[PDB]
Amino acid sequence: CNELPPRRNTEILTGSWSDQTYPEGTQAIYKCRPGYRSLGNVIMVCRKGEWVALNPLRKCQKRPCGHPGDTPFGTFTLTGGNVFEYGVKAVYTCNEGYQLLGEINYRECDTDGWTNDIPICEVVKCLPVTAPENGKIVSSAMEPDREYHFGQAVRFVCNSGYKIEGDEEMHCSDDGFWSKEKPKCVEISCKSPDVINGSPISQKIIYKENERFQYKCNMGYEYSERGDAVCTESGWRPLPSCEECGPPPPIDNGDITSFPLSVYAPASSVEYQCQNLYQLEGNKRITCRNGQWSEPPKCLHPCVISREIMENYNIALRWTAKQKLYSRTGESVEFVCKRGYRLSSRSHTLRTTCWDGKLEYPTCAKR
Amino acid sequence: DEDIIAEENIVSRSEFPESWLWNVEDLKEPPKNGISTKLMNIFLKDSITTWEILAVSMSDKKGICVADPFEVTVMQDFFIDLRLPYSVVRNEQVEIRAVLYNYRQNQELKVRVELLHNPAFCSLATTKRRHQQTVTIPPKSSLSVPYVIVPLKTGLQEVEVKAAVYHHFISDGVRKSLKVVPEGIRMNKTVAVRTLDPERLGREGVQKEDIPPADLSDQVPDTESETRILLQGTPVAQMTEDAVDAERLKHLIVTPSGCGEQNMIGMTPTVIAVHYLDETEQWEKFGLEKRQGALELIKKGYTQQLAFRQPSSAFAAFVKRAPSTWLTAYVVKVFSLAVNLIAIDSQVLCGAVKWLILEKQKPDGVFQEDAPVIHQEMIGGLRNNNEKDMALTAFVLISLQEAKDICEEQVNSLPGSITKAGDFLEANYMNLQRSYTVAIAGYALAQMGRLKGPLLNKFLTTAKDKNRWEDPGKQLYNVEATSYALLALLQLKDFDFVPPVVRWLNEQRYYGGGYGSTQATFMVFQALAQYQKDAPDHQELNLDVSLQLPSRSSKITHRIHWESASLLRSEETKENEGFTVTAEGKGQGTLSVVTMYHAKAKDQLTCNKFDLKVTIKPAPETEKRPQDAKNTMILEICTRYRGDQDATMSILDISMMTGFAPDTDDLKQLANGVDRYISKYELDKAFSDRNTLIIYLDKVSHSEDDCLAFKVHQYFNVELIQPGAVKVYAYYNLEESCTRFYHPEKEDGKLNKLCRDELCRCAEENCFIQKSDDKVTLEERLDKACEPGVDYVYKTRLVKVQLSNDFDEYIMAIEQTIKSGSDEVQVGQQRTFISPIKCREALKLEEKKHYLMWGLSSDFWGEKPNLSYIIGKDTWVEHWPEEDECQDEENQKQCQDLGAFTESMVVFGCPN
Amino acid sequence: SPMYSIITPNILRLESEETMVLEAHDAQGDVPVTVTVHDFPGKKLVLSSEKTVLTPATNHMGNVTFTIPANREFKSEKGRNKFVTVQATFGTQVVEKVVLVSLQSGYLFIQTDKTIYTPGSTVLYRIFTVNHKLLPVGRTVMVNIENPEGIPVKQDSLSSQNQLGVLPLSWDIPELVNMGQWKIRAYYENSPQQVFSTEFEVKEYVLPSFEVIVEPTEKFYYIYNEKGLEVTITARFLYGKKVEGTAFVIFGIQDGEQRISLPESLKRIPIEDGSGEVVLSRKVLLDGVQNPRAEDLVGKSLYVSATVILHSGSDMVQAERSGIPIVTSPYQIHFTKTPKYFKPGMPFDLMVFVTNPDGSPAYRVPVAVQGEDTVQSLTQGDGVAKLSINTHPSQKPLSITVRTKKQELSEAEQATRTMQALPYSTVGNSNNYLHLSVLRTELRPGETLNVNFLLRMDRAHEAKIRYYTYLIMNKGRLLKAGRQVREPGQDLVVLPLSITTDFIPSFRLVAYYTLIGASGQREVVADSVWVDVKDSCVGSLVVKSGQSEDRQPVPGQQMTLKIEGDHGARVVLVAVDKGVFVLNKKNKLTQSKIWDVVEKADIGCTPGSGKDYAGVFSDAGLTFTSSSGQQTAQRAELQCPQ
Ligand SMILES: *[C@@H]1O[C@H](CO)[C@@H](O[C@@H]2O[C@H](CO)[C@@H](O)[C@H](O)[C@H]2NC(C)=O)[C@H](O)[C@H]1NC(C)=O
Repeated sequence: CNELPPRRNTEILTGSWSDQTYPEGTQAIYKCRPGYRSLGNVIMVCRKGEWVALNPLRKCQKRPCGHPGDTPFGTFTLTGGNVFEYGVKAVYTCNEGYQLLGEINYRECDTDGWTNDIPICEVVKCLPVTAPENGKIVSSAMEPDREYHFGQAVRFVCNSGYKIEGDEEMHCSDDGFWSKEKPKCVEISCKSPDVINGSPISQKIIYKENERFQYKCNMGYEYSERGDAVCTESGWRPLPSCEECGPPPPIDNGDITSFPLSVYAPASSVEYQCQNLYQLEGNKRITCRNGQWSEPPKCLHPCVISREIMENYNIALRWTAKQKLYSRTGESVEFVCKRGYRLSSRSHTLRTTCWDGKLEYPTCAKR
Repeated sequence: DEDIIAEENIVSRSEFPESWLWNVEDLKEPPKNGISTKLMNIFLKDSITTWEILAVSMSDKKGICVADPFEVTVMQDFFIDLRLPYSVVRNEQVEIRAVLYNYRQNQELKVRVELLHNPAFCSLATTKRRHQQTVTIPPKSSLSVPYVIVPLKTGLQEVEVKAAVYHHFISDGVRKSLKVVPEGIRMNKTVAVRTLDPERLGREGVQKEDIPPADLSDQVPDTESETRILLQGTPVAQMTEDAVDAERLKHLIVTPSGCGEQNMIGMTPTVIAVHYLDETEQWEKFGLEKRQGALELIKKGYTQQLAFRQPSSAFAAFVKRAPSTWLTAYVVKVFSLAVNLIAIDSQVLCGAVKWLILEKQKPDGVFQEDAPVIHQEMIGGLRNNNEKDMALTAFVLISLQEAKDICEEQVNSLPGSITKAGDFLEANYMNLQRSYTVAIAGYALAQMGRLKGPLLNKFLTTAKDKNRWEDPGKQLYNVEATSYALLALLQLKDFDFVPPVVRWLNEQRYYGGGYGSTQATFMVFQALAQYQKDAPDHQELNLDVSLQLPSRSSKITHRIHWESASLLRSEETKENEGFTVTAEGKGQGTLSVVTMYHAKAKDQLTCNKFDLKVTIKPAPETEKRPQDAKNTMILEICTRYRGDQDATMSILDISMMTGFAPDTDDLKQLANGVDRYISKYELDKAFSDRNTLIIYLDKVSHSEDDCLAFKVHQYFNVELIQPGAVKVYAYYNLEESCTRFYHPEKEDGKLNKLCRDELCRCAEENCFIQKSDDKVTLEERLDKACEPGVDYVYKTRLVKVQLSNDFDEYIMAIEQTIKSGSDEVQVGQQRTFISPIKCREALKLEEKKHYLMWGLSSDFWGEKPNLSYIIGKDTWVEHWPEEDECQDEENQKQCQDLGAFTESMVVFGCPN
Repeated sequence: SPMYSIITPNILRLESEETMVLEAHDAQGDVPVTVTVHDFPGKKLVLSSEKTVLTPATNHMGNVTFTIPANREFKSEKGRNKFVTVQATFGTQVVEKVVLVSLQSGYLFIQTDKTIYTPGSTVLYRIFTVNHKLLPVGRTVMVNIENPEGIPVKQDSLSSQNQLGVLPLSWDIPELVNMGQWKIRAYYENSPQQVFSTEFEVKEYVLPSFEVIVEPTEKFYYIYNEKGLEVTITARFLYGKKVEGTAFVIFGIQDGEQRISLPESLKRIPIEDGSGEVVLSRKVLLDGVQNPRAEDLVGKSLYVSATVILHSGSDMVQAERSGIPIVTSPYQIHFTKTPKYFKPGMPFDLMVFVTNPDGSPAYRVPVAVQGEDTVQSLTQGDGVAKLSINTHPSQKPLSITVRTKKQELSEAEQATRTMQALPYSTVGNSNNYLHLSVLRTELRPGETLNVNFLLRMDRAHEAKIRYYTYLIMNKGRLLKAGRQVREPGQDLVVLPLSITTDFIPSFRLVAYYTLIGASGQREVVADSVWVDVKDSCVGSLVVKSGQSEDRQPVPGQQMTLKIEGDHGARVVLVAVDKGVFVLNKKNKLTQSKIWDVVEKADIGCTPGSGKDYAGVFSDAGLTFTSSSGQQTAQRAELQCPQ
């Protein structure tokens, strides 16, 4: 032959090859280029006037890379082929809820082996959550402010006297953010109920916890089981149901003789009554004149005569009915010195009159 | 090599998962007759077996469906089955088997199999030479290739075997891992068991437990241990007293009838019964349907009581009778406790309250009964004339505070009146004598929070035996009094005094009903119903337990809560340390410190149930040109069962030495009767590729050794002959077995290794550095002995040769220190050079002769008092001619080179 | 004259859609109905409130569908049962009933990737979250990992939302771990009393290279069979090819928990082409036990142990086959499918359930009643035969004895069982009975079953019966309710019931009629029957080859998998080596086990009928309550009675 053996596409030369023309029978050994495999060396031979192939069957095939290996919480797919040969690319993808750590997501079968390392999938994580004001976190699993991961659910429960405001439960969602917003704990409060076929008895509109709401039913309707509602963190339990000038001012030691109502309008009137033995001063009936109530009366204070105070003054009741005696405003009480006592220096009378809770006790200073 | 795939181009199979393909796919394709087909591409693993694929679908409209298993077998024509045990013991010589399978129909295969070298193992495979064998596997057949290895270091180590066939493009590789385990036996010691209770056993609310480090006296050298700190919570149910049985209340359901007083006497048991069964939730045993009628009766009683409501919003036994204070107050009481059951009119309740304040309350503040009730048995403890003012005030006051939340909006004088009543009870509370009055006034004042100081003290000291407020008279008065006191203790939150009171009440077995039970029926069930309400279901558990290890930078904390009290909280530490545990909070727990380690074993580790002796001897006589082959030896195997009786059917698993095969005639003679059996499959196999053998025994004696023997011929020749092995066991248990090795040279078939304590190094490398002294120059000697690796270069004289059964010792005198390293040996001192017996003939070291020896620092073996040298693969050993020998012309080259070597090393040394 | 009646399931479940049927018999015009559900006994909350109108065009029969929210209030002090008050109001009349409540939110199914695991590996498991209709739902589930001792070692609280009812989780097994049966325990957050479990064994092992199957010729051993117990040993590699070797077989007798090995029965046989045979002779069996009376061995079982060794001697596999009953009869008769109450004078139907000693159904087995050779039926594919007898009008207890009449079998080996049925007590001894009969045949979705309503009563009020009210119970909830028009004079009417996929696995049909008869008393007569349906998936899911069958896979080779299932369905997969199953094949998730859990959570407790008309409703999981006062007793048992 009058040349060198042609440089094949998948083979390489091994000899020096410095001469120009080569005699007959010379064997040209072709080495298997990197990333290829064969049973032996592919040998070429020059005869007549061309470089023939002594081993037509022996050929260099693509080198087999091993199984690229599966990573936890992730699958892979093959690119540019269907066999683990030299020149393919195994692209990895993490499962739902798992994010890739690093920047290399492929493995390329090269002449030496699989390029880079097997990718690693980490579970996405949500920011830690703090306990809301006037509330706690009953759920989760221990550890104050530990980073939650995909899936874990969190529940919120307020303390006593507070009700929740917002979504009750949540969970670490797919994008590493919580599924719902952080709620709030507001003091338990209730509005005035709109009772159907009824009218409210009470005056107050805003209610706190465990406060009861009294109501009456319109004519033709009656109470459905219960006759009142209670303010709870969930609302009015049970719910009110009927099935088929302002209030007068308060006075000390007394009330009105009728059930109070909400509005009176001009020309209305109410009567007052004092507690037992208390004495009333003023007009016993008040009247609404031009959106204002007339002057309500007052209850004068009666005097209580205790044996404890009479013993200190060495005095006793003349007509012994106890040990204790009450005297209304204006009533007079007659005392006598105990046996062996005299009217004392700072006394003048044994008969004194009670005036709005003030009674002058006589003293006896022992003769 | 010709016509075979090179070793470096074979990628061994390594993916052998027991389970895989844990994937999720959705069927989104356009349905065809309701079925949507999805073609899914999968990558098979390296295992050669059958996979069972199970499918489960979840549809919005169809639900869950578990498909039938779909089996997919994966196979090859030619493959390696590398049979590895789960674990092996460090430094113990074991044999593994690689079984080569050829499943081609009509093509035999010439195969070359190689065991890759691994520094963590000891085998004939080294870094320098390979371990190959060329076998022929007939079609539709298999062949077993034994490899003998010795695990050197613990942990997850790797075994890799490759194979390639001649004249074909067919290769396979297997790379598996096994666990190497310390020699000792798995042990654990219970270091500490401590009870955690900060509120009970701790100082200032914190409890510190000091844990001592574990004993670890019998710990196997060079083995690790793990100490576990196990925290758990102790949940404690707090013993709520048992509620009164529902059957014992069947009689309290009474139809109310009569007049102003007889109606309330019949209404009392029913109202309080529903109130109790409602709270204790016992309508299940009583009868759910019955509760409806029970309500109608309460309504009935209420409606009938409205008929006696005088226009003054008061109440009396009869419409003409003067209004009674106590009766009106009691109607308020009952009606206030029944608002949660039926429809109670506010005007009725609040009107009665406004009446009592304005008409029967004096200035001082005390209630007066101006018309005593006609039934004096419905008032209970108030009959006892003493301290009527204090008692009646307390009664009426309690009815007011119970109807506060309902009649505080309508009645405006209520708070002031409650306050006035409270003043009188406060002022003359300490001058009480009757236990009953102290009890009823105590609950009237505890509702306001005005029962403190000496008053609270008198309330507590008036209770005889700390569990009952008892006063001479009827027992019903005492039951009422103790009920009031229990309601007061439930108001004062004094749960330390409540259990004794409640227990005494339940022991009375008083279920209400009867002549004059009114007060005693209402009060005892109101107090018990409130007791089951305030009763708190479990003792609070909230433990904060913080560990403190010296080897940890921060603090490991654990929050033991009630909802997760039983969760075992484990924290592991590899160092055997003493540490401090600090617990704080309410509740109880348990701490268990348990340290796992490796303990030396007195008891025999191998051959516990069988004795096995294996001998290999040169066979005598020998004939001429028949037989089977040349070089013949005799294998003798003697076994005895270590039991009380004979062993049953047993197995002899014999692996040949590389190049040997049993004699057919001897096997046919053993197989005939004599309680032995060798299958025809074995007897039919040719002389070639019969390197494994199984002799079946019908029984083996326990009294003495049962011995057999047969001749083995060498058909193949190899430079390195691998030891064969024999493994005896009983058919019913493979674990209780014994394995012995045989090698004609090497006694006890063991490979060459140097062991001390528990660290063994391989000694199956080249005997020394063999080269051809002509090819060696002065530069060659200078370049090698100047390498940084070479630690010592000595001119020595062999003083004495101590021959031993395992390793030969060469006592050398350091004549000259050409280069010194770690060992600071002086001229004149002696050092011992150790070497394997296989090398004794190859070294030919004679006494009174001299040698140039240099070696690595890795060839040291001992401790400074007895520091010895190992003649390894990198140990230069050249004979040094004597001065009279250097005058000769044959030794001229070596003498000139050696003299120059010494001079250059001494004067110039290594350039660097 | 108008009578108002409500029917609601015996037990009401939370977060599940429950139906309530409303009827206004003998009424005219439109009847406004408002149904409210309150808690018991406080009536604190209105759990539901729906409205409807009963018009004559709908025969004064309507339904109200409601779902009760799982409030955190319905959680007691633990232990007591929770109840609700169901209150239906028609015009002036109000009818209320107290119904038991179950806390069960639905079902949880756990699937572990394997059945046994080595220390160090990770356990991958999925939790399927459905409701009582097996439809995927989104709720919060609590998971607990538990060691063999019982101590929980890992808690968690996750959500099933946006997961299509499948929740993939994992737990790492430490290297140092306690061997034995571990458990996973999950429960819905709302229902902590219903805890679903799956076990997985932890053990040190290696996968075998072949499988050994020990299968006796018969599934039992006849005590007087002189041949003895003949056993076939089948060994084959995990990749299909057969096994050549030697097998050591040994027999033993098991009595309860006492095992007695038989040393004399040990045999060594050649395994040629993967198969061998070894017989335990009757003589050796009798000599091993120290009792000459062979009759005493009946009731005990046999176990077989076989050890196979390859010719290479590199692998060994031990396998066992236990639980082989020593019996005197090849069959076993069960009355677990036949109602235990009859209607005097009417034909009584029996559902005989014949099984093999191992519990499997027996196909084509002749059964007959003693003294009535004419009443001889044949078992179906499920081993269920139908036997109809004729009852005389009487109050005497009907005692039935069924025997097998398999020809070619002696009378000493024929199986026998004895049952008893009680008379259906009638309202005021009026002798008014109703009898429902159904063609006994494996029923499949997509067919039609003819339900025969047969009436028996005096002619003084037979014309008054103008319609029947029929109800269907499936999966423990009311599936369908309707009317069956009956003309005066007709004794038998036929109901064409269309069977769809919503009836799997079985349903109860309970029908009743009401009238004013005899002494002007309001009377209700009822009757129920249980019908089995072919257990299967609602849809379908098949996995097959997505390539040419001739092509065998190769280690590492890409392959195509053809998956054909329901449109839109999310399918979860797993590939497991069959070697794993050779060591442990328990707790494997199948479809038969799903329907097993469903059928075990049923609120019905009887095959059919009851002692009275109230017993019929209660035993079929229903509560009836009329305005006139005829109502069923309360139910305070979540679980059926013994
Ligand atoms: C480690 O601690 C355990 C405590 O759980 C000890 O108990 C052993 O465990 C086996 C269970 O296989 C029990 O039957 C015995 O109580 C113990 N067996 C032995 C051989 O001691 C034991 O000290 C350690 N566990 C093991 C498996 O050795």
